[PDB]
Amino acid sequence: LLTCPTPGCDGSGHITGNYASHRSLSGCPLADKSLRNLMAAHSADLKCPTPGCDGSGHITGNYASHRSLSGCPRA
DNA sequence: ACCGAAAGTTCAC
DNA sequence: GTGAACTTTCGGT
Ligand SMILES: [Zn+2]
Ligand SMILES: [Zn+2]
Repeated sequence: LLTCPTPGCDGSGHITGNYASHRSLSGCPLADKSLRNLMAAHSADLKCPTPGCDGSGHITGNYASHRSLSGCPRA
């Protein structure tokens, strides 16, 4: 939806469940094949590339979604 | 060879 | 100025 163009999907999770970041032809967990639980060791960046930033909150604080040149309220 | 995930980037409000 | 959204490339299976 906000992340990927898929209305049913929300952008969180993945087809394989080995990640979280997805907004294109990556892995929309619609049907899936059942794989989540506690499956650790998954390299995904859900948030912005900024190490100091965590992705929460914006520079103006009027929004929350930021993962590029939008609004990191920190380093 | 095919499928999935991620980077960097770009358009609209 | 800020937020929000797309295409393409690389890596893994
Ligand atoms: Zn999706
Ligand atoms: Zn950040």
